[PDB]
Amino acid sequence: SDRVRSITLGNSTITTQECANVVVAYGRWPEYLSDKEATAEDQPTQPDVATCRFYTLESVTWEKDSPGWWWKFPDALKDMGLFGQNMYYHYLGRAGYTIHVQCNASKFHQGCLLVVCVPEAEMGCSDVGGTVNEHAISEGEIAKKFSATATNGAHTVQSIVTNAGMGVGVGNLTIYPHQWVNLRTNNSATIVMPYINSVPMDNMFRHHNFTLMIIPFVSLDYSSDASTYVPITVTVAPMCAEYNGLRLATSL
Amino acid sequence: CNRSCEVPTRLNSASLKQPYITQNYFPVGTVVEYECRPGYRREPSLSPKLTCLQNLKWSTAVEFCKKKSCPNPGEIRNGQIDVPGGILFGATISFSCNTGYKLFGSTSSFCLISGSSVQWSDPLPECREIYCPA
Amino acid sequence: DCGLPPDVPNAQPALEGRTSFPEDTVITYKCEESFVKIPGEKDSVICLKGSQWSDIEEFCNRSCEVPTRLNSASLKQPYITQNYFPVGTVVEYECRPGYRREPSLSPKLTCLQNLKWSTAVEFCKK
Amino acid sequence: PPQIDNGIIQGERDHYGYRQSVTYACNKGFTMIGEHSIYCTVNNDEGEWSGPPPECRG
Repeated sequence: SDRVRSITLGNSTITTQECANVVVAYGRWPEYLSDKEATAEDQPTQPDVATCRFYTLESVTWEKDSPGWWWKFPDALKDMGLFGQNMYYHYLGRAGYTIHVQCNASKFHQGCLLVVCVPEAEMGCSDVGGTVNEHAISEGEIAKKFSATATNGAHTVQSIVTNAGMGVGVGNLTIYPHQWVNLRTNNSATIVMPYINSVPMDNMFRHHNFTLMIIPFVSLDYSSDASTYVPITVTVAPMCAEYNGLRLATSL
Repeated sequence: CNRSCEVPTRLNSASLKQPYITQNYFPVGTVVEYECRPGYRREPSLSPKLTCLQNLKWSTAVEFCKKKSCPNPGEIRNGQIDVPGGILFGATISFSCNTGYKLFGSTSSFCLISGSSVQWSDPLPECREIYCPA
Repeated sequence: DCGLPPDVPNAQPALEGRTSFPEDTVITYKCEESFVKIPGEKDSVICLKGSQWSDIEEFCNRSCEVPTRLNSASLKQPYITQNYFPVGTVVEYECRPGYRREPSLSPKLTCLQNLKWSTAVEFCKK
Repeated sequence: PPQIDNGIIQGERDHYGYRQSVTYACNKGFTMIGEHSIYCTVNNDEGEWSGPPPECRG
């Protein structure tokens, strides 16, 4: 059957026995930068095992009324071993990603999650005259939570889930690389994002290349005596990662 | 009469240890030692000492005492925590509730020194749903 | 005279060696082991007219032990004077002399559901 | 087997022989600290429990 899928990067393996498929974002696989497309002149670093491997973020708890969570993903991996260190010591860095969202339940639970990878998901403030903080849009490995109602806070994001913090229709988020975790069908989704930008490399501190959103469209439901705890794990493996512009380390 | 550096400049992160804190004679080659002020803790890889150099100035300052940080502020159900400048010693955070919820409790909190450490001044408030009239 | 005071779950009354209590006697209950009294609640009964005790409701509940002593950090006020730590209680530490904060680490401990404090990290370093 | 404050023995039996076990359980609202069960050791023709029963703390 094609419901089984193994993904091996570096010293890390993920098996899944209820794979939907693999979404390769725009039909393009991560690739290293070529000479016809490069602009930075020094020789790049390509660790390629030390950095291109699965990293697991902190889980989130799917409750019966969760609006959803997001991560700004070039960020969010800055404590992940040598990937984080190479982000710290270089001015430019570049990587694609394998995102794997894991959420298992029983055959008696019902729920549907949309897992989207939104490039340049620039967000708006709750005060429509104000601007956001970095803490408002990202928290590293910690997930940023959407809201079920309009938020009122200066320097915070408008995180009511129906607008996705982006001023759009949430139901249109399927234009981006996405999968659905249907509990009656799935327990894992996986998207393979290449590097997407208007430049060949960028600073991995300054620019959030993409946001991973996990939004429950159909709420988490189960009848009593069943497990009330359903977690959601995200596993991210950088891919074809390279770095340029080595100097002393940034101190956030 | 002979030479010396000025009294070491005041640091927000660290204070001179005894006996240097009472001294005013610091000829070339004098090494003083600091200890962390409340709100800060030692960065062990860095030296907490300054040397009086030959040009009558103290050596370069490094962050041998770094800010003591408060715990994770956590989360408010149906509300939000505004953290505008970090959660280190002296920081401020503020609380609000989403549309349709009313805040009960403190509207802000500060990272202040608490005995041996730093702690949040006030606990997380609560966001209570509102009712329309009948 | 009233007879034996009412049974209270997870609490024991101080009878002081007698079994018949004159009117207006006030008997206090103390929570049993692994239980903490709930602030703002009655812990005592009184023998009313007609040889009848006043009603009392359960006033004891759960908590973690006093947080263990750390050489690197001490509990901040008001936690340092407290002994009631029900599940979900978060205390905060500050560095003892000789130590300074490791800013990337939290100086807070949470009382978990198994009545133990969360894992200790070196939030105060030498 | 010894009884414990704020806990019970689960289905206590009349007689416990070599390597037989006694399982403890704390009452509602009490937290178990220690071994969930203890068992009968036997040496020099004398029985003895493997160790102290657990604590049930409030």
